[PDB]
Amino acid sequence: MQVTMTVNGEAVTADVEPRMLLVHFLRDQLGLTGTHWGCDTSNCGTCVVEVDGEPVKSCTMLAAMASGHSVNTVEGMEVDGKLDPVQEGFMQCHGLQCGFCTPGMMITARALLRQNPDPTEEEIREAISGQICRCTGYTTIVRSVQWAARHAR
Amino acid sequence: MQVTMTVNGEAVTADVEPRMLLVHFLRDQLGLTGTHWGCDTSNCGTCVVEVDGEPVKSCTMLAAMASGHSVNTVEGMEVDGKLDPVQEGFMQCHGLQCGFCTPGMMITARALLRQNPDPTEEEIREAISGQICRCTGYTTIVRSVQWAARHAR
Amino acid sequence: NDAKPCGHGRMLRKEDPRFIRGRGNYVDDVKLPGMLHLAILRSPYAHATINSIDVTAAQAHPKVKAVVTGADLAAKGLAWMPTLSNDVQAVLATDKVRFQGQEVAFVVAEDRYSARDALELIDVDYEPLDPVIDARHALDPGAPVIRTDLDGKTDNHCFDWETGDAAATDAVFAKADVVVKQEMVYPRVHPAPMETCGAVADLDPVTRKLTLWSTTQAPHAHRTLYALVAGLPEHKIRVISPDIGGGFGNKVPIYPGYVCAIVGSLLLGKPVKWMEDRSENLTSTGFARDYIMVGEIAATRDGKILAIRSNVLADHGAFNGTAAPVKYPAGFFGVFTGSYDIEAAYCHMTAVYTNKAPGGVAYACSFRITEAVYFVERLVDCLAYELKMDPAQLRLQNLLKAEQFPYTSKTGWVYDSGDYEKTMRLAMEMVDYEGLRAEQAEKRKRGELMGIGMSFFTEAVGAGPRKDMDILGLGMADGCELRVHPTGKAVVRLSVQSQGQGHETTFAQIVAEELGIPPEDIDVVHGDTDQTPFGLGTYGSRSTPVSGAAAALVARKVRDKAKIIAAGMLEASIADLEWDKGSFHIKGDPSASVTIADIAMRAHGAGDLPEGLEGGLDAQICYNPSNLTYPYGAYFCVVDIDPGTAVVKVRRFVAVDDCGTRINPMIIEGQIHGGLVDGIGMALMEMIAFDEDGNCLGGSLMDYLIPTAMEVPHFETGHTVTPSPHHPIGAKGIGESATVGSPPAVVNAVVDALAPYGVRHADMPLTPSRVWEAMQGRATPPI
Amino acid sequence: PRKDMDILGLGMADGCELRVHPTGKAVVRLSVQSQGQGHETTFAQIVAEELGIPPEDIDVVHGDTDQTPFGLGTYGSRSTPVSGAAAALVARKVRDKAKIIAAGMLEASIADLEWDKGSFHIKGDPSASVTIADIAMRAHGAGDLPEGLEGGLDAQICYN
Amino acid sequence: AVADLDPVTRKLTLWSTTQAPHAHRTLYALVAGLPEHKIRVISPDIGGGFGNK
Amino acid sequence: MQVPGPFEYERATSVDHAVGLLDRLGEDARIVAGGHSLLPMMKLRIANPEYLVDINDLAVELGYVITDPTLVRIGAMARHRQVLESDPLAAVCPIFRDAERVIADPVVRNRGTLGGSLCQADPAEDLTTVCTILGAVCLARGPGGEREIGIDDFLVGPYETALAHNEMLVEVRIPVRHRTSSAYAKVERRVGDWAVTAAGAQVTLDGDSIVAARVGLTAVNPDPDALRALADDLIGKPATEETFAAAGELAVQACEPVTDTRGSADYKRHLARELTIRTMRTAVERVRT
Ligand SMILES: Cc1cc2nc3c(=O)[nH]c(=O)nc-3n(C[C@H](O)[C@H](O)[C@H](O)COP(=O)(O)OP(=O)(O)OC[C@H]3O[C@@H](n4cnc5c(N)ncnc54)[C@H](O)[C@@H]3O)c2cc1C
Ligand SMILES: Nc1ccn([C@@H]2O[C@H](COP(=O)(O)OP(=O)(O)OC[C@H]3Oc4nc5nc(N)nc(O)c5nc4C(S)=C3S)[C@@H](O)[C@H]2O)c(=O)n1
Ligand SMILES: Nc1ccn([C@@H]2O[C@H](COP(=O)(O)OP(=O)(O)OC[C@H]3Oc4nc5nc(N)nc(O)c5nc4C(S)=C3S)[C@@H](O)[C@H]2O)c(=O)n1
Ligand code: FES
Ligand code: FES
Ligand code: FES
Ligand code: FES
Repeated sequence: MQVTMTVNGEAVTADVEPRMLLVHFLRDQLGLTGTHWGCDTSNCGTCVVEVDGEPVKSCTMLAAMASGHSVNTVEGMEVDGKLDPVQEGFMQCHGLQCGFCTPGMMITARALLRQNPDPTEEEIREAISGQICRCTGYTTIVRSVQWAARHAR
Repeated sequence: MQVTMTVNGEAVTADVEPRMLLVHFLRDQLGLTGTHWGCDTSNCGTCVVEVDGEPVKSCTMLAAMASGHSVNTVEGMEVDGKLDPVQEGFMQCHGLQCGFCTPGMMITARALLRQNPDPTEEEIREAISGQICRCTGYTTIVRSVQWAARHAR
Repeated sequence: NDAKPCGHGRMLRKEDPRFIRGRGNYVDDVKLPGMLHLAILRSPYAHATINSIDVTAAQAHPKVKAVVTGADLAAKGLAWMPTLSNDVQAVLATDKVRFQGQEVAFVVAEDRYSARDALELIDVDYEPLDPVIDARHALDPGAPVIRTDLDGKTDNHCFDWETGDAAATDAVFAKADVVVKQEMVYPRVHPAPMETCGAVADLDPVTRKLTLWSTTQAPHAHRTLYALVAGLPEHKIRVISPDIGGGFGNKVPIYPGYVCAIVGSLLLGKPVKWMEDRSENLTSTGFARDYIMVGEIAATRDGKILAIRSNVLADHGAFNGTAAPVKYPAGFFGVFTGSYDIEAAYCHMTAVYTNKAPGGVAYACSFRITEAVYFVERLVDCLAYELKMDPAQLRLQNLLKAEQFPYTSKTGWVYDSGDYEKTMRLAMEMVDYEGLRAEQAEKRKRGELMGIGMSFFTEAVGAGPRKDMDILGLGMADGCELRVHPTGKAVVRLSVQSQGQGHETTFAQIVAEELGIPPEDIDVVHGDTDQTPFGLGTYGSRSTPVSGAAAALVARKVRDKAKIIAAGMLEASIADLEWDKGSFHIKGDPSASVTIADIAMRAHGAGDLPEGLEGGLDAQICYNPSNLTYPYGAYFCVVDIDPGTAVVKVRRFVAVDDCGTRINPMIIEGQIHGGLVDGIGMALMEMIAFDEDGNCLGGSLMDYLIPTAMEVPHFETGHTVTPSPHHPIGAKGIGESATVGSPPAVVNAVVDALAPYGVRHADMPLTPSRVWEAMQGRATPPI
Repeated sequence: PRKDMDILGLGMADGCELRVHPTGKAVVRLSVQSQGQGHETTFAQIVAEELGIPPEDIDVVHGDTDQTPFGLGTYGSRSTPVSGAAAALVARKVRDKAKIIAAGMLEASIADLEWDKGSFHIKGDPSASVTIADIAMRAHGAGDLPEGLEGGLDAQICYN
Repeated sequence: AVADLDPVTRKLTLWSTTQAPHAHRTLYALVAGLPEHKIRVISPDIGGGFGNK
Repeated sequence: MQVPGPFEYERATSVDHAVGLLDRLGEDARIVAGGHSLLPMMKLRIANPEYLVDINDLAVELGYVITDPTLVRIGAMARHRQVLESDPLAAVCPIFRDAERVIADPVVRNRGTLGGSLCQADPAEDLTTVCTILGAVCLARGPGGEREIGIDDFLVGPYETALAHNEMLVEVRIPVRHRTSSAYAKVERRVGDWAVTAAGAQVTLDGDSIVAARVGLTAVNPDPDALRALADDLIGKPATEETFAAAGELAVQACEPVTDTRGSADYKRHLARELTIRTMRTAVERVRT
């Protein structure tokens, strides 16, 4: 089937099987390997992407369903050579180690900071509570998000 | 423009500009990088491919012209994991050093051996006289072709 | 050739399986995601001020991603780049174009075709200037000053060089019975590898790591030079020299196109591929030769060569791009005294700038040794002509004797070893010199023109001791790493870069010889600077003298360490261990033996190793040559000249080469044969000619004629083995030997054939027209 | 210790290679494989500490067995005890060689050289100093090196 | 693991989520009989190992 | 590599389709046969046709080499290889085999065509000389219809023929006469190189005298008037060495060679003479065998 959607601000059209999960369409078809997958049960959150401005598990969305929608990934987060404050905060605060969950984590953190300019640690933890990080212990992720929030201010 | 041709026995169809030289369509479009190019004036012969069974300078043929024709390259020479006798002779007789001319040279040598099972050294020289080898001195190429001829016999 | 020796000897090349299948990976094969294509707008003028460059139309091309001019580079400080000779050279022409085909601008576009179209779109306003094309008049008063870029430059003088003793040579000439003076030209020719130069520059925009796939013979040199020139951090530069489709010295320099690909990638954050077309290659990359040499040879009436004097006018192009060691601006031309015992020698060389592409050291010249050898062998044939003595007899009486070695030449070169008479006599027997002379005399009776030409040459290859030889400050010592894997397979990482010379086989053989690991079990790694030790690369036939020596020595280091480990394993004293090609065994008990594979596993294995020993079976070396190697050759060419058309046909070529210990005779044969074809090409047809307006007349393979299989005979080769004493395995370089020695052999053969016309000298190229003009008594140099 | 600890017969000693490029940038090749533990930073820091080359000037290479020395990889928190020790020691080997080269360059006895975080200077005159980058260039450069010394500023170690 | 055994060169390039790429290369040589000098284990960025790899 | 500028491509399904394409497309349309003259020019951007009418599909209809007792007909789409390999042609017009053997290289010969060489009308190239020597009649066809152009008329200037923009060369018709043969000799710096100088000769022998003769010169800028004067002077002469020498002298006078990379003008004149003599002798020996 033909699907058309805006991926990181660029219109894209592709022939996909209806069953193609969005994460696979992004990674494989569009080569946007910043988006990851780590589970079969929509649990890990490593595939979180922005669909119409909202963090979505791309593993739990068909590319066909994303058709007509704007899909934003970690690749689109650095704009005009400038890191989004979430990315810079993650680097500055050691909010990543292996970096696998980072794309999703930063997509979620950017969405949160958009809707909440000054989140609390509890709000940050809740906002990322659907995304597993095995490496960081989440405290540095909270610090990264606070850093991005405070620099955006 | 659309062009359809058989490349190494596989039907291929592609959208090419009319001006696309066959060598570029093979190397760049079809990723058949075995075929080389080394000149602008149809002189070096490193682009020689087999169009309809005859050595042709693919640099002096438009892909659009090859449409409807069978194009064979060095990639197609090894059949069912079995080296063509030209390839084996080139390895056995040191008929190549840098290998750049070798695709064209072996295409020409295979065509010659097809039309002439037992070529003399002069016939080999003449048959490859349109193809420049900077490395070998051509004596090992003649030996390679003799080796392929004698093993094919 | 299908033998499988564990070490030196004939064996199938390990590169062939992939090449014969079209699976080589040459630079133009490199397809990277998002790769853009770079095309360079070249100057149409040999010498013209650039008034202005309009790139608006090219920029407006919908497929063009960037248009860059010399002004844009100068803003980035990359409009100029050092040459290998410590000169500077325009990356893109900024003030003026100093040669036709010189880089003026470049366009990065979506594909190669669109890039070339865009080049057509660029408008450059030139103010043409008088070109300096005739190197003879470059220094004339009022000649246009090419190098106005240089502060205070008022002439086209590049440099003055001299070697030997002027006064000693003058005194010998004053006392000489016979003094023969001959001007001879070594016309500008080109390495012309079948693969043109190219570079895929992928400067990863995030990691900032430059991965530069390049047709470079010296990827490490190039990496270091890029770090120095572009300011890029060297640890973030990975020069990948993939399979190279022939270098022949053409791919030693850093060309402006490589820099332009790097800049394109920097600017666009995308991989940028620049693959030069043949015309760009012929007209802008390194030429070779282009010497005008007045030789004078002083001898006794009996043929004892006493002195040799050389006065060289070297045409170096717009910039001195000669790829030569810093202390040797004229390269190794000092070996112009050749293989002969002479009393004195003096050479003075004037290098001048002309409105032509830079270069000069390329095309298997062994650093101008092609020029020196042609000079001396042509001059010796002139001397024989004058003495009316058989050139073979002349040479044989003047040749250095074996007991004279190590021989310090009159120009300061210390020849390592050689038995010249043995090799020369071998060549004469193989070619049947006297039988050829009888046949030639009979033919002259019949009016047919048969020429027998010969050359005896001493090469000087393997640059070289760092104390003397450095490229832009980089000592010419080669690193080599050897690593025996736990399972006993090995990897040798080289700093040399094959362009077809079979390194992946021969270095496997060197290591196999030292270590007893079969060559098939030795992966030879080269060309990728991220996984190879630093070294100066492959040119000047230095791979075997320098990197080969290093490989042998590192294999021996691994063998010594393996001996320590094996003595531990055999529970024996290190003194009681005998090495047996791959294995250590206790003396008197071969059964108490352990293979290098067992030792490799043990070196990585459990249990303490011998005290003070680190685990693993790795070793490395940086081999600094004590001296060059001096392979030598006795080449005999037989030519027929059609007396009506003056068409020269090379009927025979016997090349007898002595490169010391032979690693791989089949590869050695290939190297010679290729060199013989080069010599025939230079002697007979090859030339990059320029018209009075400065237009390069050899900008294509239509105009630069490279020998086909039909121009060259079935080559015959012999050999003698006179090992280099200072080399760990006694091997000398061979790669350039044939190219060095064959041109004078072919020219001597043509001149000898022209003997009935009273021709003592005719200059290459010996085209039908030029040979016929020589027949008419009107022999003139092409320049 | 390989005498005690081996994985399927592979002694658990780690190789590490250090190579200072002519321009003074370095590459350390590790036998450890990060899965997020920051080796590309920390091993740069270990070498930087020993050699005075800034970590940003040290490329840490790992995970690709075609360009890294043999070692047992990363598990058992061994990367720093084993590969870290190896990296420190190989950096020190490079520093000792560099001291030889620097003593040559300063035309001084090796004893009169003092190491100063990235540079050797004659004791007394800090001004008679040469950096590791200068020494790296010299190690690849023209002119004879000190007698018995091979060029290059590379070292390797198998730390047990 | 992306196993790319180049059919021609016979070189195995094994992109793997391995914490011990050299140990793995040696073990592959021993287990599959592949020549170890023709095995390149590439452990790329690993998304967390924790011993699992 | 140097690559062509953009153009539009058309594949002619017949001679009439090709002629119609040239008529509709106009002056800026060019036929592409083997492309071994056009394509290099376009790659160098010397030639920039808006349209190429590929007539390679006419290689069967127009790729014939037909030898009748009084007429050799060679299709425009005849590959140089076909002309070189035609043993009957070699029996009747050996000049063709002579030139073909020394034209370009075997790979180029596989593609380049007699029609392509002729319409290229390159004075430095050999087939125009061969077809001039043999008194060929080109058969052109355009929207107006089919017509016959004498080879001298067809070759109106350097790179220019009598063919209109909407006309295509279909076949070249070469009269065959008894006791007639021909030869071609070329001097090139290298195999595949264009002639340093080439000469061709077709002679008719009545007993031992010359009944008809034509000498063509390649790459030397022959004067057709002087060449015709030489040919007329050869009439009725014995087929001896003195006649060949006189013809060589006339050929020396019949050309205006230019000193260039291929050789000195004096060498070109010497070659005009020597190759004229060689070709005349070869043609005579071929008549007498
Ligand atoms: C490396 C090389 C070496 C060569 N050496 C020689 C040599 O030594 N001697 C020599 O004589 N030639 C030589 N050639 C030229 C070769 O003979 C010609 O290029 C070739 O014959 C042209 O034929 P073609 O069919 O390829 O022509 P094309 O390139 O297809 O056509 C050439 C011109 O003729 C026109 N044309 C073609 N067919 C027709 C037709 N049927 N009717 C009307 N117009 C037509 C085209 O439109 C174009 O203007 C060489 C070429 C190369 C590439
Ligand atoms: N005693 C010896 C010497 C050499 N060899 C083998 O011969 C080959 C050539 O060795 P060497 O003489 O060291 O020359 P390089 O390898 O340094 O090659 C450079 C040399 O190589 C020449 N020949 C070439 N051949 C090919 N195919 N391509 C080039 O670019 C070439 N460039 C030219 C030029 S120019 C030069 S400098 C190596 O495999 C070597 O092991 C050997 O078996 N025994
Ligand atoms: N004194 C020290 C010790 C260590 N470090 C730094 O801490 C890191 C961890 O070092 P080390 O303790 O040597 O452990 P390894 O690097 O060998 O990591 C292995 C260890 O790492 C652990 N942490 C992990 N963290 C991440 N992100 N991913 C895994 O897979 C991890 N796997 C687990 C498991 S399981 C184990 S075995 C390294 O950057 C090191 O330089 C330091 O700065 N100072
Ligand atoms: S892949 Fe685990 S939540 Fe989507
Ligand atoms: S950084 Fe490794 S899973 Fe979060
Ligand atoms: S690329 Fe040179 S003949 Fe085709
Ligand atoms: S093998 Fe190098 S050009 Fe032929």
